[PDB]
Amino acid sequence: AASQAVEEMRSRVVLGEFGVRNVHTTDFPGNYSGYDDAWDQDRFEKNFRVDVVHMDENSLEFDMVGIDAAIANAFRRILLAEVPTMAVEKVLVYNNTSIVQDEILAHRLGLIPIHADPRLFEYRNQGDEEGTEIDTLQFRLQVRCTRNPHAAKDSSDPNELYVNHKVYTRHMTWIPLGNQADLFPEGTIRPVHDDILIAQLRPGQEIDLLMHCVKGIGKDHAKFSPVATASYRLLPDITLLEPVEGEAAEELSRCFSPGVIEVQEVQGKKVARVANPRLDTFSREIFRNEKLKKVVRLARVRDHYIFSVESTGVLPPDVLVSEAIKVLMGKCRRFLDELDAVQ
Amino acid sequence: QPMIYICGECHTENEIKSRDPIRCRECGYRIMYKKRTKRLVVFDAR
Amino acid sequence: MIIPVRCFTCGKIVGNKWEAYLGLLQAEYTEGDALDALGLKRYCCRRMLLAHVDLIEKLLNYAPLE
Amino acid sequence: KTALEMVQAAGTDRHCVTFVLHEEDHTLGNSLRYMIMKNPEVEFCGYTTTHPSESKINLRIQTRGTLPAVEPFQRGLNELMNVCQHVLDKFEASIKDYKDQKASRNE
Amino acid sequence: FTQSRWVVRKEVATVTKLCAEDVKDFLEHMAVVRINKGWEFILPYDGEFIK
Ligand SMILES: [Zn+2]
Ligand SMILES: [Zn+2]
Repeated sequence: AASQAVEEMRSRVVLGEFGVRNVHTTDFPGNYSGYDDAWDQDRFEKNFRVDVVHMDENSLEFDMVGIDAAIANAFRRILLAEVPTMAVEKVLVYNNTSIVQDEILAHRLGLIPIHADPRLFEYRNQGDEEGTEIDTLQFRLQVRCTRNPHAAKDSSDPNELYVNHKVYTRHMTWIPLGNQADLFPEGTIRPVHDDILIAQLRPGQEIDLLMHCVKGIGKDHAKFSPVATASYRLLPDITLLEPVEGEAAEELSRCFSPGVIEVQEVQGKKVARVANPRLDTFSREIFRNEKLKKVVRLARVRDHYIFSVESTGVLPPDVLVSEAIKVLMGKCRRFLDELDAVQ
Repeated sequence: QPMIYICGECHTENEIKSRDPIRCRECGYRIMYKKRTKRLVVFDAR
Repeated sequence: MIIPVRCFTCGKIVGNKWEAYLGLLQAEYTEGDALDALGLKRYCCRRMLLAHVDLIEKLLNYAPLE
Repeated sequence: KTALEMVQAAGTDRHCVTFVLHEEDHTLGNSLRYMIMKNPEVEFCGYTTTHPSESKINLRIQTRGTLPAVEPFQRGLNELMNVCQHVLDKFEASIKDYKDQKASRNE
Repeated sequence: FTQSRWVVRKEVATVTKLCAEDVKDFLEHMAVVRINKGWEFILPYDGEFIK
């Protein structure tokens, strides 16, 4: 019949052996004769829901049900390249005497994430390289390598011959500017990670420099992005057309990831059941097995997105997602105000 | 006041300030390197 | 020369993993078990440590010192 | 200084006009296109980035009857704003509830 | 190696204070690696009393 064919065509993305099918979106007025697709606000608000499935520090996974790709992808792009953070931008160096070149060293220092809150600082105006307390931060790095006076005669372990032969990111000292010393309590402004190796020295060599930190967005330079990686994927839903019994049940369970399929005893014989389809990676290995190609159907739900945001440590991920949502409101508000002004 | 060149072998500061032929004051080496500059230089961390 | 701070492809921080990786290798682990212990899942990140050459150790032996 | 320009068609009475949006890309372009296409008074709607070395998009609207194309544009922007506001509310509420359960489970 | 059949100590460097590479070289001549079980003497025991 046409009814179920059209329903599957308009609500499921079908994974075939050689290519995906029904990739596009077709819920617009006039495309299907029997239905109506004009925007209905109440119908959207009735069906939308969000499920938080897991969360801990520097991680977050949650679901959006009822939203469409044209919007979820906007949130993803905003997360990648429009949420602002703080990154070193200028390096004032005097007496660099290491092996690392100045340009390479400055580039390396650029990529170290900082633990300031970017919502309390303004964009630095063009020029005015000096900056001020409202739109900049300052750090100072200064380490000199010397021979250890108490070294034994082994003269073989670098960790004992020399002292401060390795420059870590914990040697950077925050230099308060203006009244920042009062607003930010001790310990809040610091590099996030504290383990990152910056360079490596030998006795007699010295590094001594100052660096200025300003505000930016990831669209400009990839060092400003607050997200390790943000992505999403559609919820899988596997369905098997006919019951599978016996060793074929084990075969089916083996053609998938460990968790999704489960085998159980009902009367003394093994019955297969699709238990937890969230966990499939779609290796599409069932199409190797000739007999089972005809008894399963692979598809994905179109209006169910599984997000996975993992932050880099500047802010907790939920705050990042909130800011990402607010940016789009900002854009459309900007254009509305512009349009009213021109009219 | 006189300028300092670092010896290429023992790294002992030497002052020449003359047409005196190049040779280290302690060892016999014959190669010298200028010291680093004192002015500061600004880089962009990009 | 020296370990890069961030994975090229996805931007994850891998600069702080070198010493731990060498320590775990020193414990008679294998590369697979060490890389899984450090928590590097995406194969765009495992190559960042599995294929690194540490030239700074050899270069510094030619560097001037007292 | 202005970030928006409207350039009308060759000889059409304001029901075929291109909107040039400055300093934008697919992030707003695709979402706005999606929202506008839902309006049953729109015959044709699509956008295109002019050049990779430029920051612009050329959104085009052609309305079925005679109503000027500005009204669909404004409507689509308003509906998108409401959608994002509702999504923010729901997301914040769900996060807070899950955190409360975490603080009330296993103790 | 005389005291025990096989030496589990990865960290001989901690006792004798050389770099790890020297320790691995020293182990290489007379020992072989066993996974998660340290180093073992390369070749087995013999009936030394036969002579
Ligand atoms: Zn000399
Ligand atoms: Zn990566």
